[PDB]
Amino acid sequence: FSAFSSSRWEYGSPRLERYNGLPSMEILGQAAPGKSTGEAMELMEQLASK
Amino acid sequence: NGKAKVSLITSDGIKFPQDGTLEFSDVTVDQTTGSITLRAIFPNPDHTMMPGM
Repeated sequence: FSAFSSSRWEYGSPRLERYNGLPSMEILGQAAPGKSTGEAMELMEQLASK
Repeated sequence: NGKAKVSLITSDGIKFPQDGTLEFSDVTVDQTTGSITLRAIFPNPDHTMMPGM
């Protein structure tokens, strides 16, 4: 190989996803306690909008 | 500082009873091996090594 082979380091993901047929990065978090669900999700979506 | 001391580990997974002398390196790039070759003359009076391995 080494004559017709040449090799290197670089990155790839160890694991990969898609969701409903698109690349998805799943993310898990929770409401800051004393915060009720949607409030977290609102700020999520909000944080997503930008 | 000198040329050249080659070692060996034979198919047994063991190094040949002793090392051997690297004679030279012929710099010609072998076309279909695309590979330099090293010819190292080795003492083989023990009648152990065989032409080709």
